[PDB]
Amino acid sequence: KCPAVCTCTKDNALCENARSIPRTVPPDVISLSFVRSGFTEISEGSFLFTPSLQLLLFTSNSFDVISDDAFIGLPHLEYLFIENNNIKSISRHTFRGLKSLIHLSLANNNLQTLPKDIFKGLDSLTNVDLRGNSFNCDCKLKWLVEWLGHTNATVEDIYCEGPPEYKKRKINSLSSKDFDCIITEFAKSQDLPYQSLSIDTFSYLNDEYVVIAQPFTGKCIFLEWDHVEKTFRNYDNITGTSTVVCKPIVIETQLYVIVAQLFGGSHIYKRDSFANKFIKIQDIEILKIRKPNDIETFKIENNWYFVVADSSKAGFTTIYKWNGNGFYSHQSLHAWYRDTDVEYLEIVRTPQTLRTPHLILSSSSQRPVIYQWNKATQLFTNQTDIPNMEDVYAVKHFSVKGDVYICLTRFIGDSKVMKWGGSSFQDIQRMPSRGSMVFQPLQINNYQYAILGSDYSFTQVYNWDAEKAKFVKFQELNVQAPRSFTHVSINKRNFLFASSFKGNTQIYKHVIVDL
Amino acid sequence: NVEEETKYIELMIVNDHLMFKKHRLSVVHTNTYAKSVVNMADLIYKDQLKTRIVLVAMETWATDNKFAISENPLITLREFMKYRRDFIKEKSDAVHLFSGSQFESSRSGAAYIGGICSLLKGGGVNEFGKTDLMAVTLAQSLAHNIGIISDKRKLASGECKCEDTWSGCIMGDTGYYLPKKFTQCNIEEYHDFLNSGGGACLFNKPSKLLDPPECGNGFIETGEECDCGTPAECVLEGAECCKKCTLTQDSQCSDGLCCKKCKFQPMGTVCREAVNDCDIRETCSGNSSQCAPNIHKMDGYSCDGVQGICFGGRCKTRDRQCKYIWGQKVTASDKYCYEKLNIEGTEKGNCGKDKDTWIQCNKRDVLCGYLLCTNIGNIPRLGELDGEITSTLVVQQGRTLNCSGGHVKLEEDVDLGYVEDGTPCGPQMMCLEHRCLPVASFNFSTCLSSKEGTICSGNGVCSNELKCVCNRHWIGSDCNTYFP
Ligand SMILES: *[C@@H]1O[C@H](CO)[C@@H](O)[C@H](O)[C@H]1NC(C)=O
Ligand SMILES: *[C@@H]1O[C@H](CO)[C@@H](O)[C@H](O)[C@H]1NC(C)=O
Ligand SMILES: *[C@@H]1O[C@H](CO)[C@@H](O)[C@H](O)[C@H]1NC(C)=O
Ligand SMILES: *[C@@H]1O[C@H](CO)[C@@H](O)[C@H](O)[C@H]1NC(C)=O
Ligand SMILES: *[C@@H]1O[C@H](CO)[C@@H](O)[C@H](O)[C@H]1NC(C)=O
Ligand SMILES: *[C@@H]1O[C@H](CO)[C@@H](O)[C@H](O)[C@H]1NC(C)=O
Ligand SMILES: [Ca+2]
Ligand SMILES: [Ca+2]
Ligand SMILES: [Ca+2]
Ligand SMILES: [Ca+2]
Repeated sequence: KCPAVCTCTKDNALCENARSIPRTVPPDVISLSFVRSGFTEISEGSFLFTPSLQLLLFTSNSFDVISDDAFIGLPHLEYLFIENNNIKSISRHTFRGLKSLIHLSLANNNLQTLPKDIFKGLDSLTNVDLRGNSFNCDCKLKWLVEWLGHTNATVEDIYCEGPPEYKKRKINSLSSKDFDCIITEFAKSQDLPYQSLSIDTFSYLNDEYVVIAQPFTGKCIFLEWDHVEKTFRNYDNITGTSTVVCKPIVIETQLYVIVAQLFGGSHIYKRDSFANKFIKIQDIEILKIRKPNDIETFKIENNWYFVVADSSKAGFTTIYKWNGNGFYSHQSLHAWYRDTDVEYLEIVRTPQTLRTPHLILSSSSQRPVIYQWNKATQLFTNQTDIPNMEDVYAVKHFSVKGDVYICLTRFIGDSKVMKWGGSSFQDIQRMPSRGSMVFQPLQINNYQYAILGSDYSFTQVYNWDAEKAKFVKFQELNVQAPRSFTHVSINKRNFLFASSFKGNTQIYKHVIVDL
Repeated sequence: NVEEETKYIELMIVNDHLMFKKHRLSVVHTNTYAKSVVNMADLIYKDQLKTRIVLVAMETWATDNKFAISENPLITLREFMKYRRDFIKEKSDAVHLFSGSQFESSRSGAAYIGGICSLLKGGGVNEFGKTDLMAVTLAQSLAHNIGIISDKRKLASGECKCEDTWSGCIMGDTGYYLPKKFTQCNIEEYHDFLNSGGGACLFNKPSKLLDPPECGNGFIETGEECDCGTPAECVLEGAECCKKCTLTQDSQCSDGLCCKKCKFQPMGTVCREAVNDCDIRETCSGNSSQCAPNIHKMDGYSCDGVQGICFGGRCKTRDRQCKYIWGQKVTASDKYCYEKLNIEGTEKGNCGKDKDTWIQCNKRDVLCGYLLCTNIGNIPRLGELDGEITSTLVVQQGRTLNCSGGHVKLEEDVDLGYVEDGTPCGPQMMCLEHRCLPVASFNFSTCLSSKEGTICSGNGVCSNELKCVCNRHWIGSDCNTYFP
């Protein structure tokens, strides 16, 4: 009562060069083995009518696929060894239906992949052997990493054979780092009917509000999250002529907004307590501040300051200290220069360990210059220029771990990222771009992006690579004339605003994908 | 109409050594860069002032810096005009300097106001900058040379407005957002400058560019017998005449004031009338398609009767000086006011200052002293008021006249409120350094004369280029021959 292809003793069966699986075994057969059989594939739902099996092994065979539920009908199956074969892929529910399985070995058959949670359903498992296979390590072997540390069953060590970047590395020794298995995408949730220039946000009573500077019609737009079936809605306007920058400041639960124009442009507002109407407080002199370009807000040592980038040679860059009632002139910088941008950044200047506030302002034809804060005189004293780059329009800053880097913008040429050393800035990455009016890094949930706009071609968005220590090309955005990019964080919802000078401005939604 | 004619500025640019070194110490780079600056400034002037700027000559100093450059743009302007007057012999309507050094001043450049078509005042000085930036600087310097002013009573009060709120105008202070358009008041100030007989030499249309020829640009170069503003705008004038920048046999004139339906003008037909008593009206030669180069009366000719004497086609009197300094509503005071003020030697009337002392004015130099005007406003139309205003009331036989004056500052040594040089104090008299002097002390000349004691034989008018414009019934260089 034993097939002629197989050599069979009373309780054991050894089959070689079998074309198809015989489904009829002697009742007292316990163990079964297949060696170099001519099987194309395992039979779908095979090994029924033979429940007496306890041990089953396959060696030196050739399999393209092992179908799901291939081992159903084996309630007494305990040991299973499929090794020393050549297999490409198996299906996940293959081992499903075997709760009596204890020992399993897929070793040395040169497997490059395994489907997520292949081992579910085997709760009696004790020993598993996967050694001797070429392991290409990606998100599949990430779930595998999840399973190795969580299973009480013992598993001998296995090693990554791919990618060549990760060679001869223990799969047991891997963490969540260097696995960006999550995909991030930016898709436009909303398009706004108006062309924009600058955007900034502020938080009041758990409500987040966003300010937009519309230059031509002169509208300083204040919008809010409607929270009722609406993504964004404009709730208030401030009307001025040739508005450039609308920067809000909140000091001690009080809302103040600075608007800048080129004629009678210096203005400081404060919101009315009742009806949320904005009321103008101060008018800074027209004669001293002419043709403003950029405005940055910064607070230093329990004191709020305020800086305006004067784009005119006649006017000077000015910092304003704030007493109880309003802003008044504190210091002036860079006389008889055309200042394109100003930036505030706190860096660690050696040998000193704490951070020191610093200012970086860029001119038209001039190299950017840096000012070091001096506490004793309440001034910025040490003034140095960063060498070997010209025609820098804007400089932005970001910090990764304990290092602080800067992104320097160039309209035509190499906009480049630099590392802050102990004394000066060090070259990190050179990135060519055309028509770039902005190079803005953004930090969103431990993800450092860097957006480089273009008034001519696509806006190039870059992502941070942790172990490559530089940015990498990430995505391409279609915005007419980008000028500023702003990160907006709602309750568990993340958005980005993209300015458009010659076209309608865009609102993108940040989405996170789990694969 | 003098406004409707599209004028042409013959510009010569001189690049110093610092500018040459910022341009890779290379001749081609400096040349192309300056050409581009002139290109942008000309793109501005073309739409605004109906005036083209053509660059016909350029010289760059790669050997050494010729003179002593200064951080003050005014000193650099003076010294540069000294270099032009003593060295530069090339013919041009204006000569500007492109300097690589930085000026420590509120201004990006300096140029003499209304100095166009002068040898001494015909220049300008601009500092280094980006392309569009130095295009603006050259635009406002040439605006100074062409008679445009930035400040005025109308602009200070608000009547003259720049209506670009996102960028200033050219005469205003320049920021990173650069101006593209003038105010209408600047336009009308230019038009008033031209209606006064100023800027005569700007009607010469350049036929030789120093760059390779191009068809369809509006200028006739070598290899082409005719040119149009553009193939699209040709249709207005010269579309019957010129195709592919070549004329058909029936036509020799593409376009111009003297060309009508592809025919020249009859000789002696008037293209442009005289704009004042200093200008001479020009007639079509019947040879060229453009009207004859602008020509005005020679210096020393009487204008506005005996009240003024012609300089550069422009009439200089004390009434026009009052109206120019303090606005159109101002009128010159009666002679009693000067005649009385000079004797006292007070602060209100005076003839000059040596060292914190007033000179007792002579009785002949009375009208060369402090300039006085009846109805005076609080602010000067140009420059800024040094000190405070002056008001002396004078009574004669019960008549009361508030004679008023002021000291107006442009340059440290240039002070308005003083009688301008060349202004007549008396018949056959003129004011120089606040003193009445005869005309024979000015070394005057007068075109070849055929008859005795008569300018151009008395049958014609002398020109600024020292050539006789005979009247009717007279021909020749001296106007001697008679032709009825
Ligand atoms: C064994 O499994 C338990 C949960 O059943 C877990 O708490 C423990 O960490 C595991 N031990 C090892 C060594 O994996
Ligand atoms: C606010 O500005 C928008 C355009 O930005 C305009 O359509 C709307 O009417 C304005 N609302 C008010 C109340 O002025
Ligand atoms: C700051 O350093 C710069 C050059 O690096 C120098 O010009 C300046 O004098 C320094 N300031 C002080 C206060 O020493
Ligand atoms: C015009 O041509 C005639 C000869 O036909 C000549 O005598 C005269 O001098 C020319 N005039 C000018 C201004 O070229
Ligand atoms: C005298 O001068 C004042 C200004 O100083 C002016 O307002 C007034 O009209 C003048 N008086 C006469 C009679 O011109
Ligand atoms: C001009 O006058 C000066 C003296 O003022 C005299 O030396 C010179 O010879 C004169 N020039 C001519 C051309 O007459
Ligand atoms: Ca900034
Ligand atoms: Ca000319
Ligand atoms: Ca041509
Ligand atoms: Ca004339």
